[PDB]
This record gives sequence, structure tokens and C-alpha cells, in this order.
Amino acid sequence: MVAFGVARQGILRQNEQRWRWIFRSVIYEPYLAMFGQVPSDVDSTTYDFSHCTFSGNESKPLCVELDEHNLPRFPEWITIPLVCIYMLSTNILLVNLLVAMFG
Amino acid sequence: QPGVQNFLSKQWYGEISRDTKNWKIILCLFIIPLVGCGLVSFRKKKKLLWYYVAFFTSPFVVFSWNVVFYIAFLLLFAYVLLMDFHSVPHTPELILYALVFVLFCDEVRQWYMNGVNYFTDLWNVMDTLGLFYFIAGIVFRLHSSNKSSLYSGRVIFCLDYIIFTLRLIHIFTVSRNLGPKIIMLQRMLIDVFFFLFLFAVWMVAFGVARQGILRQNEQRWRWIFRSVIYEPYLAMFGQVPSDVDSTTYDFSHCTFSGNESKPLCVELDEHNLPRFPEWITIPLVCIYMLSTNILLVNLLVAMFGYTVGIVQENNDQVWKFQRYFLVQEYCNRLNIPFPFVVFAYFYMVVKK
Amino acid sequence: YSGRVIFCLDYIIFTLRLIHIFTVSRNLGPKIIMLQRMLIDVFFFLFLFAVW
Amino acid sequence: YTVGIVQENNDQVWKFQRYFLVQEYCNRLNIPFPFVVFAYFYMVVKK
Ligand SMILES: CC(C)CCC[C@@H](C)[C@H]1CC[C@H]2[C@@H]3CC=C4C[C@@H](OC(=O)CCC(=O)O)CC[C@]4(C)[C@H]3CC[C@]12C
Ligand SMILES: CC(C)CCC[C@@H](C)[C@H]1CC[C@H]2[C@@H]3CC=C4C[C@@H](OC(=O)CCC(=O)O)CC[C@]4(C)[C@H]3CC[C@]12C
Ligand SMILES: CC(C)CCC[C@@H](C)[C@H]1CC[C@H]2[C@@H]3CC=C4C[C@@H](OC(=O)CCC(=O)O)CC[C@]4(C)[C@H]3CC[C@]12C
Ligand SMILES: CC(C)CCC[C@@H](C)[C@H]1CC[C@H]2[C@@H]3CC=C4C[C@@H](OC(=O)CCC(=O)O)CC[C@]4(C)[C@H]3CC[C@]12C
Ligand SMILES: CC(C)CCC[C@@H](C)[C@H]1CC[C@H]2[C@@H]3CC=C4C[C@@H](OC(=O)CCC(=O)O)CC[C@]4(C)[C@H]3CC[C@]12C
Ligand SMILES: CC(C)CCC[C@@H](C)[C@H]1CC[C@H]2[C@@H]3CC=C4C[C@@H](OC(=O)CCC(=O)O)CC[C@]4(C)[C@H]3CC[C@]12C
Ligand SMILES: CC(C)CCC[C@@H](C)[C@H]1CC[C@H]2[C@@H]3CC=C4C[C@@H](OC(=O)CCC(=O)O)CC[C@]4(C)[C@H]3CC[C@]12C
Ligand SMILES: CC(C)CCC[C@@H](C)[C@H]1CC[C@H]2[C@@H]3CC=C4C[C@@H](OC(=O)CCC(=O)O)CC[C@]4(C)[C@H]3CC[C@]12C
Repeated sequence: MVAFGVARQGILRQNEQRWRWIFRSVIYEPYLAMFGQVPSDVDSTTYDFSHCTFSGNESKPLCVELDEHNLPRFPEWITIPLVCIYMLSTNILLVNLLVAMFG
Repeated sequence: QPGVQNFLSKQWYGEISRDTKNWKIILCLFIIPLVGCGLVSFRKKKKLLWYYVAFFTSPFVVFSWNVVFYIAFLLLFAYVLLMDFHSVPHTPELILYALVFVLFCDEVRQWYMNGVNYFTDLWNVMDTLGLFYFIAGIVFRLHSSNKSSLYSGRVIFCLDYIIFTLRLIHIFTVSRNLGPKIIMLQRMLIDVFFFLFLFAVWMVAFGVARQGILRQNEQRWRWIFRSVIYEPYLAMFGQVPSDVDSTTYDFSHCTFSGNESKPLCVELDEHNLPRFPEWITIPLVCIYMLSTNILLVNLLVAMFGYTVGIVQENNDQVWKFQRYFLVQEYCNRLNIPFPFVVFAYFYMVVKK
Repeated sequence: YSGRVIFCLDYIIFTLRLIHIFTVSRNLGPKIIMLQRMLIDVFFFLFLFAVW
Repeated sequence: YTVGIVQENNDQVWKFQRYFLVQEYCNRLNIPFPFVVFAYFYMVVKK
């Protein structure tokens, strides 16, 4: 959880400077991903925006940094495999291992 | 056998008595003033100086101190990476560089002591890769004029952090409560590979068929691989593989031609209605979901149970054999604390 | 369109032969063989599920 | 339960199956698949 959350927060958003949302993104969402929902809907550029906040005026997550042309800068070909691997490692193998040890 | 284990334990605890409980010594570690008291019974071969010097030479305390230092380094790395990163590095980043430098010096010592047999171990390869990635990240980041280099260096550092963080599993294989369970993970690769093989076969078949019988002449590799592979894989944990198999809900997300970044539309007929039949698509998806989500996972659970039952008895002696190497390697070095080790080597070149 | 659908189903049929031709790996083959011995449990589960 | 019961017995069945593969492959002419078509081409000529 710690590894994936730190990496994902690092390669998407820049200089949050707010402990609340830092711990909300690093820990809470990956933990929630263990039972059901995919860890993040932000890894894909197809659906995004309208929930962003430039600066920290409002109570919403910090936005993904843009480029000279005002497009998302992060590449998907490293984010998507990362989340796939994390979900496969956590949701499936670990629970089944726990079941076996309990038995 | 018990004799060798007792010998190793006595060598590991150093001067300190083997009967002293662990929590007492840990608590004494945090607060130094209780070293000169009855907190811990040395039971080993003016008085205060000897009591203190012997305390900072046992490999147990050195290992605990190094663990604490590693955790602090990880915390600082995370804080710098995702909370303070600018074009021109600040003092915390310089401190991080110094810590990485001392770690690199320790790795150089490890290289010197051994030879090419050193690289046969997997964790050594991981550590070397992490160091090289850190160096590359520095090289990219020092280009302040161009912003893209800064972003690239940040990504490199994030991946290096991923690599570094996993070492906690390796360094905690000596707890005597978790280590035996960590060791057994090496014996479950074949079941995983078999499960992945079957899953991939089914995934490829279903994705190819579904893409073929719905959409025509995509001519875009991105969406081809997005539809053939990604969605069926995602279907394994939860969501139904596709919401497109049903004609009731569709449209408003289509794109005639490839002007936009959306999936290609389902081909229509003379009357401008969907052409694919549902009575073959729906059973196909039902069968795929039943085959993948349920049977395969339960089979994997059963195989894991059998393997654990078989190997539980044998795991313990392997764990002890591994424990021996740790004790020997730690006893070899000078046992100086990690942050202050750099000074020692400083004079080796002077003396050699 | 009908021919395209027929070819898609034929592709589905063809693809599964990889399971048969890989039963000689000496690491996966033994596990592939045992799948023949789990039909009755599946049928019983399906029977109860269908009734409910 | 079924896996635990049948794991011991599975191996000899696997070996028995392996035999058939080896025999069947040893029977043919062992020419590569893409170039096999030429061989049969002359069988009708020779038979
Ligand atoms: C790790 C294993 C066990 C899971 C199976 C692997 C697949 C889920 C991964 C492997 C490589 C991945 C692909 C690597 C690269 C791309 C291109 C990507 O699109 C882009 O990168 C757009 C580029 C841009 O930003 O302009 C869409 C996903 C795809 C097909 C990825 C989707 C998922 C794939 C097939
Ligand atoms: C902003 C983010 C990046 C902060 C990072 C959180 C850290 C405080 C986490 C990262 C790894 C965690 C550690 C992972 C493993 C362990 C060992 C664990 O103790 C044992 O497993 C041994 C028990 C025994 O054998 O008796 C106690 C928690 C600790 C230090 C965890 C506590 C908190 C740590 C240091
Ligand atoms: C916010 C952060 C700074 C709090 C985390 C504090 C850590 C430095 C503490 C929490 C749990 C502690 C660990 C709990 C148990 C053990 C095992 C202990 O002894 C052994 O390694 C086992 C030897 C044996 O069994 O014979 C050495 C210290 C260690 C890792 C302790 C060292 C310090 C740890 C990691
Ligand atoms: C195809 C490539 C480009 C994608 C990268 C995939 C990596 C994330 C995979 C490849 C090999 C994997 C590693 C293979 C072996 C192990 C050891 C495993 O822990 C143990 O088995 C401990 C055993 C022991 O202590 O002796 C934890 C995961 C790790 C690091 C695996 C985690 C993920 C790794 C690095
Ligand atoms: C494969 C087993 C283990 C799962 C249980 C089977 C049912 C989920 C399948 C079997 C046959 C299926 C039916 C076959 C045909 C149709 C008609 C179909 O509607 C149309 O075909 C409209 C025709 C048109 O396009 O004009 C709606 C679903 C239904 C009832 C299918 C829904 C699901 C059924 C009952
Ligand atoms: C656009 C789509 C249709 C492209 C299709 C993807 C192919 C590249 C996939 C289809 C089936 C896959 C194969 C299914 C089974 C295997 C065997 C597997 O190796 C083993 O299982 C044996 C290992 C051992 O016993 O030692 C390696 C991958 C491979 C060739 C898979 C790799 C990639 C293949 C050829
Ligand atoms: C993009 C595509 C073209 C890459 C896939 C390359 C395949 C042609 C490679 C990948 C894995 C290979 C396989 C890995 C392991 C084996 C088992 C090997 O020996 C056995 O069959 C076992 C015999 C025994 O155990 O005694 C024969 C080749 C095969 C299938 C290899 C043949 C070629 C394969 C399928
Ligand atoms: C009711 C009808 C019209 C729907 C079509 C359902 C098919 C998709 C089902 C019917 C029979 C099934 C097959 C029955 C047996 C097997 C073998 C099974 O693999 C093994 O058991 C290997 C055993 C060995 O190697 O000896 C994998 C699935 C397959 C092809 C099943 C997969 C799906 C099939 C073709």
C-alpha cells in the first residue's frame, strides 16, 4: 500500500502541501481497493477534470499538472500496468494465502 | 541441531545475556540513560565506560539502529519526492544525497569483499538497479532549464522508491515469527504461472471474438489492445467485461472514423440499427465470467492449501539455515553504527 | 457479416487447442490433467443454483 | 478435497499420456510442418 500510494501520488500531482489530502490519497484509496473498487479512476486520461482545484482554495484533490499545451503530462503506459499489478497482488493472492493458513 | 543454534544465538546476542527480554533492551535502546542501571542483565565477561562500550558493539543493537535509520531515510525520501520538489534542490535533498552516498559506500564494500558470486543473489541486483536509477534521476534532474527533464527525473525517483521500499520484506526475515512464513513464498510460483496461462488463453479468445463480431476495421493499435486485453482482464475482479453486449444502453460515446479518442462504433445496417445479435454475445460473456471469476480462483486456493500443508514441516530448518548467514555476515563487519561508518573507511585507504 | 461471425466462432474453437498441445511441459501438464475430475462438483453447484 | 485425494494418482496418468505423444510423433516422417505438403505430393505418385 505504502509503495503504490507514494509512487502514484508522486508521478501525478505536484507539491500538495496539505497533510489531510496527502494521507487521503496515499493510504485511504489503496486500502479501499482491497475489497472491490479499482484503486483510482485518475490513471486514465479519458475521464478527468471538473473536480480539480488549482491551489488549495477548495476542499478537493489537487489537480494533475499540465504542459505547455494544457494537456495532462503523465504517461499511461506506466500507470496502468502499475495499478494492474498492485490489484492482482493484493486482492487475490494474499486473501487466498490467508484462507490456506487459517485452514 | 540445538547446539549450533545455541552457539549462533550466543554469538548474535553478544555480551548481553540471552535471558534478557527483547522489549526491555529495545526500550533501553531508545533512552540511553538506562544503560547504567538494572534494566538489562549483561551476564558477560570505570565500570560505566565498559558497560557503555559493550552496548554499542552487539550486532543486535546495530541491526535495530540501521532499521530505524532506513525507515527515517524512507520517510525523508517520500516527503521530498511528493511534498517539496523544485528545479533547484534544497537542503533536505542534499541530506538525502549524503545518505545515498553512504549506502553506495557500503555497497562498494560488499562488492570488494565478494566477487562475481555476489551478483548471483537477487536482492543485490535489485539494490544495484536502484542505485543506478537514482544516479540517472539526479542526472536528469540537474537540467533546470528544461522542465521535461525535471518531470522525467521525478518519475525515475518514484520508480526507484518503489524498488527501495520492498527491501523491508528481506530485512525482516529474522523476526522468528514472520520469517518462516516469508520464506515459504518461494514455493508458490508454479501455481501462479499455471493460473496466468489459463487466464491469458481465455482472455485472448474472448477478447478477439468480441472485438471481431462487434466493430469493423479499427486500424488503431491503442484501442485494439485496450479492448482485446484490458477489459477482459479487468472483468476478473468485479465489473462485467462489457456493457456493449446489450443494445438497450449504447451510443452517445461512439465516434465515426477515428477523429476523437473514443472507441470505434458498432456497425449499423440499412435502417441504422445495431447489427450484432444478442443471443450469441450474452451467453459468451456469461460463460467467460463463470469460467474465469469463480472456478480458477477456487482452484488456486486449493492448490495453495495443499502446498502449504506439504511444505510447512520442512520450512523451519531452511529458515534456520538462512539465519546462520545473517549472523555470520553481521559478525564479520566492524559493527560501527551505520551513520558513523563512513569515517572508518576514510582511514582504510590511508592505512591501506 | 455472417461469414465474419462464423470465422470469429471458429477462432474461439481453434484458440483452445493450446491447452491440449501444452500438456507435455512437465510442469503444467500434470495440473492440466486433473481438470477432468471436477465435473460433478460443478454440475451439483449449477443444479442448486438453477433451482434457486 | 478432490485435489488432495487425486494429487498422488495424477502423476502416473500423466506419464501414461506422455507415452502416446512420443509414439505418435516418432511415427511420422518428422519433416517440418510447412514443408510437409511436398512429401505427400509424391505419395500419390508413388502409391
Ligand atoms: C501484468 C500482467 C499480469 C497483466 C496483463 C498485462 C496487460 C494488462 C498490460 C500489459 C501491457 C499493457 C499495455 C501497454 C501500453 C498501452 C497503450 C496505452 O495507450 C497509451 O499509452 C497512449 C499513449 C499516449 O499517452 O499518448 C493503453 C494501454 C496499453 C495497450 C496497455 C494496457 C494493458 C497492457 C496490455
Ligand atoms: C507519508 C508516508 C510515505 C509515510 C510512510 C509510513 C511509514 C511510517 C511506514 C512505512 C513502512 C512501515 C513499517 C513496515 C513494517 C513494520 C514492522 C512492524 O513490526 C513487525 O512486523 C515485527 C513484529 C515481530 O516480529 O515481533 C511494525 C510496523 C513497521 C515498522 C511499519 C510501521 C510504519 C512504516 C515505517
Ligand atoms: C514513526 C516511526 C518512527 C515509528 C516506528 C518505530 C520503529 C523504529 C520500531 C517499531 C517496531 C520496532 C521493531 C519491533 C521488533 C523488532 C525485532 C527485534 O529483534 C529481532 O530482530 C528478532 C531477533 C530474534 O528473534 O532473536 C529488533 C528490532 C525490531 C525490528 C524493532 C525495531 C524498531 C521498530 C521497527
Ligand atoms: C515486465 C517488467 C518490465 C515489469 C516489472 C515487474 C516487477 C514489478 C516484478 C518483476 C520481478 C518481481 C519480483 C520477483 C521476486 C520478488 C521477491 C518477493 O519476496 C520473496 O519472495 C521473499 C523470499 C525470500 O525472502 O527468500 C516479493 C516480490 C519480488 C520483489 C517480486 C515483485 C515485483 C517484481 C520486481
Ligand atoms: C451458460 C449457463 C451456465 C448460464 C445460464 C444460461 C442463461 C444465462 C442464458 C441461456 C440462453 C440465454 C437466452 C437466449 C436468448 C435470449 C433472447 C435475447 O433477446 C434477443 O435475442 C432479441 C432478438 C433481436 O435482436 O431482435 C435476450 C436474452 C435471452 C433470453 C438469453 C438470455 C440468457 C439465457 C437465458
Ligand atoms: C492481437 C492478439 C490476437 C495477439 C495474440 C497474443 C499472442 C502473442 C498470445 C496468444 C497466446 C499466447 C501464448 C499462450 C501460452 C504460452 C506458453 C507460455 O510458456 C509456458 O506456458 C510453458 C512454460 C514451461 O513449461 O516451462 C509462454 C507464453 C505463451 C507462448 C503465450 C504468449 C503470447 C501468446 C502467443
Ligand atoms: C511474439 C511471439 C512470437 C513470442 C513467443 C515465442 C514462442 C515461440 C516461444 C515463447 C515460449 C516458448 C516455449 C517455452 C517452453 C517450451 C517447452 C519445450 O520443451 C517441452 O515441450 C517440454 C519437454 C520436456 O519436458 O521434456 C518446447 C518449446 C516450448 C513450448 C518453447 C517453444 C517456443 C515458445 C512458445
Ligand atoms: C450449449 C452450447 C450450444 C454452448 C457452447 C458451450 C461450449 C463453449 C462448451 C461446450 C463443451 C465445452 C468444453 C468441454 C471440455 C473441455 C476441455 C477443457 O480442458 C480439459 O479438460 C483438458 C483435459 C485433458 O487435457 O485431458 C477446456 C474446456 C473444454 C474445451 C470445454 C470448453 C467450452 C465448451 C466447448
